[PDB]
Amino acid sequence: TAIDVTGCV
Amino acid sequence: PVKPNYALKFTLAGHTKAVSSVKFSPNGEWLASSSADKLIKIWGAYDGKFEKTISGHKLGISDVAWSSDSNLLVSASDDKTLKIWDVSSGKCLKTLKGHSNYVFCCNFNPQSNLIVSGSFDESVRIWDVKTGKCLKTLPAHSDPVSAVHFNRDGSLIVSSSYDGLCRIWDTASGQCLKTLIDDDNPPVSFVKFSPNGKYILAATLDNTLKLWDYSKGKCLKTYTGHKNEKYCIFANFSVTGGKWIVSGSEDNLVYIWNLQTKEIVQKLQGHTDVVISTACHPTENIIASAALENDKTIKLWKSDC
Ligand SMILES: [Cl-]
Ligand SMILES: [Cl-]
Repeated sequence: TAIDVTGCV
Repeated sequence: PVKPNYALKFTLAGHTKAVSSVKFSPNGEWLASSSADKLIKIWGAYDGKFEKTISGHKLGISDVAWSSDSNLLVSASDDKTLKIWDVSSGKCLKTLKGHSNYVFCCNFNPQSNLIVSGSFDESVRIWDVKTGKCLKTLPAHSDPVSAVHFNRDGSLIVSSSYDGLCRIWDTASGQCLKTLIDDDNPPVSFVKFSPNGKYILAATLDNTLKLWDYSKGKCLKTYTGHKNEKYCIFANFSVTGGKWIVSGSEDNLVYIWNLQTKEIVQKLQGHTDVVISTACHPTENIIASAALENDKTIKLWKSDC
């Protein structure tokens, strides 16, 4: 499960 | 990038007791260190060159934090004060009085008009930077407050405590919006929001890092293999190259994990005591690590990814 910790998509 | 290649570049020696915290200035130019020696030290982020000592706390310092403009520092001391410093002049601008026991953790909000503090008095205080006045005292926890952090728009504070809880606070109202726990109850020794504010990274004193999607109330990832049963060790998101989790450990190593897969990708050997604090540079692949009484140093490590 890949997560994005810097962007807010 | 499956693995970084952090190598030791510089050792920052000079503190005469345990180092407690290291933080890069948001503009990448400086590192600030705090110590049981009652001193703040400022260093060049890129060359490790000593810049200056900032003195005035009456007892040891547990934490320091920068303002977003890389000009102000706040420190948290066993003397039960925070101090706001002008780093370029060395001057103490304000002393924040009100905690009844050791101040252990501090941060500015991103706007840097507020400071949040946590104490062995089990409270969280929110302070006006301009006036130094305490705006709110929260009855946040039932044991010492180990960490406090604002989210990226300043609307939320996360706190952690030896009581076993992570709590999310409305900055404006001071109301507790959420308590996070996963059915285990070891002390919580650290907590911070991810850069986007969507996740919280917490450390518990049973050798575990825990990453929460706090809006879903769900723990999505853990990072394990390190030693952390005693001390409040500061961990980080590394996002300049590969996406890593970084932490200190009680076996004297720095641990680096793959953010996604949770696998250990690197262990950095060099400290001679517990690595109490790590920091990740805002633009370059540079880690700062700081260790306790039998080491007394800060180290700068650099990677190509
Ligand atoms: Cl130097
Ligand atoms: Cl910890």
